[PDB]
Amino acid sequence: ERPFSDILTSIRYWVIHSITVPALFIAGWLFVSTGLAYDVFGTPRPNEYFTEDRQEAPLITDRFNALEQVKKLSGN
Amino acid sequence: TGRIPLWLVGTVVGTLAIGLLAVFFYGSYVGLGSSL
Amino acid sequence: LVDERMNGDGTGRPFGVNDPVLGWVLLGVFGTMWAIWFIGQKDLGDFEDADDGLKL
Amino acid sequence: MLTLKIFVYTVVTFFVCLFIFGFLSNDPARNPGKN
Amino acid sequence: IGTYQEKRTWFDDADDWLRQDRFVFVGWSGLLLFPCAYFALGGWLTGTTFVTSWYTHGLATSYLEGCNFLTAAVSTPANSMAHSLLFVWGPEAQGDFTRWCQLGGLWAFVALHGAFGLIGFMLRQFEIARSVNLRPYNAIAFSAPIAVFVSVFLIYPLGQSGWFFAPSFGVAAIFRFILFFQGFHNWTLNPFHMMGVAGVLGAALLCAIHGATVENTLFEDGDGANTFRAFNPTQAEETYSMVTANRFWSQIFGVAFSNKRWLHFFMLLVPVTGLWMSAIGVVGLALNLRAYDFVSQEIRAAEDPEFETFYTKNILLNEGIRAWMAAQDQPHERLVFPEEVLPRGNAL
Amino acid sequence: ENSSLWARFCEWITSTENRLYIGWFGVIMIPCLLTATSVFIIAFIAAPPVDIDGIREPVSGSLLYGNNIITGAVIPTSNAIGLHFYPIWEAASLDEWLYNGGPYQLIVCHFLLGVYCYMGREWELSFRLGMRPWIAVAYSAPVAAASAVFLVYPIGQGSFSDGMPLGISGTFNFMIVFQAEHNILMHPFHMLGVAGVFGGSLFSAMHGSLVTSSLIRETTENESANEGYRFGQEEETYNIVAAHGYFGRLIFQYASFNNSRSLHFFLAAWPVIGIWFTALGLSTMAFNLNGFNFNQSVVDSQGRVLNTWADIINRANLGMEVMHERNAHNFPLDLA
Amino acid sequence: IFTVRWLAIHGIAVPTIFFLGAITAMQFIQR
Amino acid sequence: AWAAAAGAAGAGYGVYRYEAAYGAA
Amino acid sequence: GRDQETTGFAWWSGNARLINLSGKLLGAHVAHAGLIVFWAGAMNLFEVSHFVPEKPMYEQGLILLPHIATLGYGVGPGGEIIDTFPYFVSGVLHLISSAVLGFGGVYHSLIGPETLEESYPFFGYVWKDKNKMTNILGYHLIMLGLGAWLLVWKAMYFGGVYDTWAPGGGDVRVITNPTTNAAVIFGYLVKSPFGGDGWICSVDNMEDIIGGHIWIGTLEILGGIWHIYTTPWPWARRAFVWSGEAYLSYSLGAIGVMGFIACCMSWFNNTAYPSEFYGPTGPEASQSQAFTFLVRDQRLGANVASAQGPTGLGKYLMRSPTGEIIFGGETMRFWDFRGPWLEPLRGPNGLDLNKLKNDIQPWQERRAAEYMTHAPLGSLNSVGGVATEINAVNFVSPRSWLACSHFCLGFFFFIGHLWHAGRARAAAAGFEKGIDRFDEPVLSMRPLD
Ligand SMILES: CCCCCCCCCCCCCCCCCC(=O)OC[C@H](CO[C@@H]1O[C@H](CO[C@H]2O[C@H](CO)[C@H](O)[C@H](O)[C@H]2O)[C@H](O)[C@H](O)[C@H]1O)OC(=O)CCCCCCCCCCCCCCCCC
Ligand code: CLA
Ligand code: CLA
Ligand code: CLA
Ligand code: CLA
Ligand SMILES: CC1=C(/C=C/C(C)=C/C=C/C(C)=C/C=C/C=C(C)/C=C/C=C(C)/C=C/C2=C(C)CCCC2(C)C)C(C)(C)CCC1
Ligand SMILES: CC1=C(/C=C/C(C)=C/C=C/C(C)=C/C=C/C=C(C)/C=C/C=C(C)/C=C/C2=C(C)CCCC2(C)C)C(C)(C)CCC1
Ligand SMILES: CC1=C(\C=C/C(C)=C/C=C/C(C)=C/C=C/C=C(C)/C=C/C=C(C)/C=C/C2=C(C)CCCC2(C)C)C(C)(C)CCC1
Ligand code: OEX
Ligand SMILES: [Cl-]
Ligand SMILES: [Cl-]
Ligand SMILES: [Fe+2]
Repeated sequence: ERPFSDILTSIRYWVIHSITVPALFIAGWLFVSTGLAYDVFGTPRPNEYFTEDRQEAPLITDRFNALEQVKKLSGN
Repeated sequence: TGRIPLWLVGTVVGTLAIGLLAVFFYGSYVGLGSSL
Repeated sequence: LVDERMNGDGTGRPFGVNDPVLGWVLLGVFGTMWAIWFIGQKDLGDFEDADDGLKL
Repeated sequence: MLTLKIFVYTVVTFFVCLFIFGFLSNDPARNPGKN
Repeated sequence: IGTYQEKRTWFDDADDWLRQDRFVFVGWSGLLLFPCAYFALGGWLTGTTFVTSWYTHGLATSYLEGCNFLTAAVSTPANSMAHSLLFVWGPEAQGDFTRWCQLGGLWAFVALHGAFGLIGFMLRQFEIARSVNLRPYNAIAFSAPIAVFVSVFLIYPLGQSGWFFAPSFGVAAIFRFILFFQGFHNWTLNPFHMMGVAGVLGAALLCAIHGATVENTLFEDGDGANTFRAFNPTQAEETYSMVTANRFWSQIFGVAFSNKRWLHFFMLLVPVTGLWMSAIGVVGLALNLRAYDFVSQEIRAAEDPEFETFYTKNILLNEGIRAWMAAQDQPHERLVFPEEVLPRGNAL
Repeated sequence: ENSSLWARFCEWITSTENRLYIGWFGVIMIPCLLTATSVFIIAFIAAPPVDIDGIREPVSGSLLYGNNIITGAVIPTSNAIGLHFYPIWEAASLDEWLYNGGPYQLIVCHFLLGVYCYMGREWELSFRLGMRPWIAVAYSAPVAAASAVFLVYPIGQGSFSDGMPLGISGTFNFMIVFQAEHNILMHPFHMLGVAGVFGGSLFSAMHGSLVTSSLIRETTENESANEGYRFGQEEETYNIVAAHGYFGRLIFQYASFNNSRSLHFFLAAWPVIGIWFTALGLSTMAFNLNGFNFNQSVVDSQGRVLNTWADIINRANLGMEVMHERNAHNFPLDLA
Repeated sequence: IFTVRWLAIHGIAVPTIFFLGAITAMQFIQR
Repeated sequence: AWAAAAGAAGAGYGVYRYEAAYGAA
Repeated sequence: GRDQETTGFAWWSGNARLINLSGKLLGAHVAHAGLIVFWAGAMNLFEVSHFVPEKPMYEQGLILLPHIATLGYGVGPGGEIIDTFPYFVSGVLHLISSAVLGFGGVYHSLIGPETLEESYPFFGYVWKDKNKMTNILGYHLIMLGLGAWLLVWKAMYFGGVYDTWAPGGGDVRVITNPTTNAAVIFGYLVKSPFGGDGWICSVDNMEDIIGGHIWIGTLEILGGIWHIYTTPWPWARRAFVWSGEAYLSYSLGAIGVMGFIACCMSWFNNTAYPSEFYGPTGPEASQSQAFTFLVRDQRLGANVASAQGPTGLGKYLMRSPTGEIIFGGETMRFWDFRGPWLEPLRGPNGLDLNKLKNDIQPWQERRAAEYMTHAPLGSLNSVGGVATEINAVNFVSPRSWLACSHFCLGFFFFIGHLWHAGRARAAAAGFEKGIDRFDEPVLSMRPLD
């Protein structure tokens, strides 16, 4: 039953996947365009790479105290 | 089953797959990672 | 000068001949083996009529 | 050096004329498939 | 069951649902493969898209930063994390997800779930071959990609100073790890990579020849010019003349296969022997037991200032790779090279 | 008799009853690839050192001049010669030919003209044995890659000194210098070539193991399973349905090849097309097209350069190019 | 429909369209 | 023989001449 | 249309269905010839629209406009572009003619007869008819012959063509004296392809080019008349396969060499491919660098003759292996380069350093400095330096695109030769579908081969 070619040619597939598929594309568009992707993953925005303390690349350089150090490297 | 033709699905879905790929080459020359 | 060269490194000679014996090498060896092929052409088939090749 | 060049041109043109007149000596009929 | 007829426990009710002939086979291995392999692929596709490498490496590696498919990667942790497993509950990350990504812990997420994914995929093809009642040669061949993965991604950084010198999961990130091994390890010169090339590049030959020898010695089993139609996989006879194939290569190459079973095992043997040997060389490079130098040609080239080989040219090129990348390849060293101390040829 | 001298020679050249088939491509190939073989072995062992770079420093490549099998090579021709034709008879002495890289151009001219005719007689014996022809088309992919390294990349760069050295460590120098000047790793045709040899090694192990794991039980456990096949038997010694029906459950059912003839075409077409691209990728970089250059591509706000992994490849790239051919360059641009 | 074949495709296809919406918006982030 | 589209008329049998013993193609 | 089981060809080899369908095959070619003219119209107008006059023609990624510039339409002295409207007329006359070729190509593919053998006996052909095949071969040589006389008439009578070797700088020159000497014209053909010869890629002036097209024009008119009034001789019956796929494979091996020739033609030659329009060659940009730093350092007080390099050969001027005073450096390999900016400084005995210490002209150092920063190295994303170069400029030379595209096209059409010549020789022999399985010819051979 349903061998991958009566699904793609069925209209009930496209009365679902012309609504959920664009609303999921827009959900991915708004995850980044609302800046939330910069906050969840901690990637710096293009105005966040260099604070006034440092003008160089960060260096973690400390194992067990890295959690509060990367807060100081990022500038929070 | 057969309500829409499979070749018209594969044309249209293939077109905005080539169309989405052209956005990835458009965005490779402008904005982030454009070297300008 | 110091040594002896043939002096044909960038001269663009026809088939790279500069002694005329080299041209007779080209015509002698071609002519000897054209003649062996021509005399031996009686064993290759007489493809004399028009539809007489390997065709499709 | 010219003795070597004459010799190579006899040798190379011997084998090139074997190549050329070999395919002129009814190569397409040297098949096992009959028609 | 078991020809003594016990009563089924909840295992047998679980064993037959897992070993079900549905569309995608789960099996018992799928309790290990499908959660781990989905998170290696899911961790790689998330890290190349969103996760930075600005803190572990000082360089951007995500699509959101500006990288494309070639330059984006899931980059290794810093050399300050040593061999820390970087659990998100670990002493470095300590529960915070957005700093675990910044600390490069999402590298070890992909590397560990990818490693137990390869165990799950290799157990998958023991499990299917016991269902189908075949011989287990598909799994034994996959020991060699596991030999490559464990020796490069796991065994190599454990012998070095940290997970930093692991390969990052990217395209250009693999390429520097490749250029790291030339500049630092002289890894082309290592005879285990030489057996690794001859296995990999000799299996590509055997793939192309056996594919072309079969496809050009086929029996005329059909009428039309499509020769792919003249086959039914339930036929009892060979689809191509092995005898013609043998006589062809015995006159072209002088030596041909006469045994079809030895041929296909030789196609099995060459890429597996090639990768297991190259895995031993990366085990040797974990300890920096390099095949770097021929000492009899270094003593001669230092006592004779005109003795140049292509070997001594290669040693000079590795000095160029080492000094010109390590101010940026190894930022933990914090070495600054003034421009007059780096090696340099004439007018370049 | 009725047959001439030439006709009895044609029936011997095209004879399928020779042990090694000759054919009309073999009257070119055999005296070419015995010429290049004989002068390779003599120059790998006993050639005096060679001014490859044209700067009058000689480079040793011979076993008798302090080299081993790894570091020995037949050194490419001098840079002063370039693409000029330098046979033995255009030298004054034989030692001047040996000094200027003369043996390399004699090997490479006969080797390339011999592998073009090795490809020709793989066609020819297929036609004499009643076969389908295109094993020669499969062998055209290592022929094109051999043609790229020894002929086309010297033609594009303007000297046979930029051709690949005929040795193990000389090859490695050729690769390392290539990546500095052309960035071959970032070129998609080399990426496709790696996909052809990694795929071609995957598919050799994949097709090689499914056939081995589907062998019909013909022998006992005291004798190899390779004894169960007889050369010339007409039955088919493994189960293609069991092999297809195993790879079907391994990933997907319609992701397999139930057609063994369609399987072996894809088994031929994946390495051959991949090596066709990396032979052309090498030949497009011969004309200096080069690999992708993503250096200083990621830039943040205030116009400042964020490094990437491509910028680290560049640091490894420009370390090689400031050290390759270290005395040749009088001028800042390596345009040659 | 929540079967194994449904969970196989939508484990792959649902985040794929989510990231393709994300990557497409990254092509228009200027700086 | 039905004279296929590149010349070369088919030698008797049709496509996959083992359909009588195997039933498919 | 047509299907598989009525042909024996699948969808992926379905143009092989119309081998013996003469009318459908005609519409296949005329519609394809529409595409070549359509691309030549569309890519011409694309390059006219994107032409910027305050930039060189070779910097803008223009490969079709230098061909019309080499004919001398709309160019001035020194390669300056006067007007762009002659390049616009060439774009429209192809773009309009493509609809005419597109119409009859679509016509004979859909409405016109499938085989035009019984109704139109002049155009009908069977592939094994050796008279009709040479008859069509003779018709098209006269078209190629009269096409080769268009270049001669345009150079001798219709305004002239661009001569980059002209006295007073390169401009459009009517070629009043084309070289019809057979020892000169057929001397290129028997010349070696190597360094210092370059087979036919070293044709150094336009008088040999136009005089050579007189020869190729007459021989193709005469060779066309030869094949209309003759059939192939019995030795040619003995050597060839006389199928339609054989005639394709004959053309594929001929045209795959021509792709390799035009690969090395556009890379090395700067007469038929002028450097004002196509940019410097590989040899030209490397020789331009050594000339640029020779003039840079004479002005900074240095004897460039007596200047010894770090190897001891000579930093600026060294001696060629045949004894010519050439430029030093790694550009000793390109010493047999000739250029119209460089040849005014060159005497008999190589370069003349008396002429080169006193009589360097200011236009020569303008042009050679342009060629150094437009060397034909770039990247695939059109960056424009060595592989160790940052994203600053936007440049790949047209010579780098013309040679790289036409080596790849020349390589695949040699592969297409090996495909179709193997197949047509085997399909005419009967075993292109496979081994017969009843009389396998290996089974009738003596073992231990
Ligand atoms: C610096 C210079 C460098 C050198 C020059 C380089 C450029 C050279 C290019 C020149 C052009 C070459 C083209 C040659 C085409 C050959 C094609 C061919 O296969 O040609 C095939 C045809 C076949 O012809 C036919 O061949 C037939 C064969 O018959 C035989 O068989 C028949 C049945 O088949 C009958 O039985 C018959 O009785 C029997 O004789 C018939 O005889 C016909 O009469 C006859 O017309 O040949 C012919 O037409 C004539 C062929 C052309 C003439 C060949 C001359 C070769 C050279 C001669 C000079 C040698 C000098 C020696 C010097 C010695 C001292 C050192
Ligand atoms: C240059 C490319 C080219 C050309 C000219 C042709 C031409 C042809 N093919 Mg081939 N083909 C091609 C590429 C090409 N093909 C490729 C790439 C493939 C692989 C996918 C095939 C696979 C293929 C198969 C499998 C078959 C053909 C067949 C045919 C012929 C019949 C066409 C037909 O009935 O279509 C009818 C289709 C249509 C009418 C659809 C509309 C298409 C129209 C023509 C587009 C025109 C657009 C254009 C802008 C109009 C301009 C008009 C002008 C006034 C300006 C025809 C001569 C058939 C054959 O052999 O016949 C015996 C056949 O069976 N072709
Ligand atoms: C073969 C001749 C040829 C040559 C020498 C050039 C050369 C050039 N073109 Mg032109 N062009 C050509 C054909 C050619 N083009 C064709 C056929 C078209 C119609 C599509 C165009 C349309 C065109 C436009 C519209 C433009 C150019 C531009 C350019 C310039 C830069 C191109 C570039 O960046 O490529 C980048 C490199 C590539 C794209 C690599 C191509 C590799 C192909 C795709 C094969 C890949 C292999 C792949 C596996 C096979 C695919 C099939 C498989 C999936 C089944 C350069 C001068 C540009 C320019 O400068 O304008 C002023 C420009 O805007 N060209
Ligand atoms: C599109 C061009 C074209 C094509 C396809 C043909 C095709 C044919 N011609 Mg025609 N021909 C043409 C143009 C063409 N011709 C022109 C322009 C002329 C006038 C010059 C002639 C004059 C002509 C004559 C007089 C004859 C033919 C003949 C033939 C047939 C056999 C040719 C053969 O096997 O040569 C094989 C070629 C050789 C064996 C020569 C050896 C070639 C080697 C490589 C050395 C070449 C040296 C040469 C100087 C070139 C050096 C440069 C080179 C390396 C690039 C064939 C039907 C013959 C025939 O049957 O016609 C009735 C015949 O007798 N042709
Ligand atoms: C002018 C040249 C020419 C002509 C007229 C033909 C004509 C034919 N060929 Mg041949 N062929 C050629 C060149 C040519 N070929 C070359 C150069 C190659 C080597 C690559 C081949 C390889 C070849 C094979 C392997 C086969 C044929 C077959 C055929 C027949 C049907 C083809 C068909 O329907 O295509 C259908 C078209 C397609 C399926 C699309 C293919 C598109 C590919 C992927 C390229 C895409 C274009 C891309 C931009 C190029 C990238 C490369 C670039 C970097 C240079 C027909 C007789 C077939 C046959 O029946 O044999 C008689 C067959 O099996 N040809
Ligand atoms: C058969 C067939 C085919 C093919 C087809 C073809 C190939 C066709 C061609 C076609 C063509 C080839 C067409 C063309 C057309 C053209 C046109 C239609 C044009 C028009 C023009 C115009 C419109 C112009 C305009 C202008 C001017 C005048 C100037 C200004 C600018 C402009 C642009 C505006 C196919 C493959 C599909 C498939 C099968 C079938
Ligand atoms: C325009 C011009 C010119 C001129 C040119 C000319 C005049 C040309 C001609 C040319 C020619 C005149 C060519 C020819 C060619 C030929 C060929 C290339 C041949 C081939 C052959 C073949 C192909 C064969 C094969 C075979 C054999 C081996 C034997 C027989 C059979 C067979 C087929 C198998 C010049 C440069 C001055 C200048 C520039 C421009
Ligand atoms: C990580 C992580 C996580 C999360 C999440 C996940 C796991 C996700 C996944 C995700 C995913 C799983 C995603 C996917 C994606 C995909 C993509 C992104 C794709 C793309 C594609 C493309 C882009 C393509 C394109 C193309 C080509 C190339 C071919 C075909 C055609 C076209 C053109 C379309 C967890 C919680 C576990 C834990 C922590 C860590
Ligand atoms: O030759 Mn072997 O590598 Ca083509 O860049 Mn310049 O030259 Mn040499 O240096 Mn870099
Ligand atoms: Cl070096
Ligand atoms: Cl230099
Ligand atoms: Fe097989």
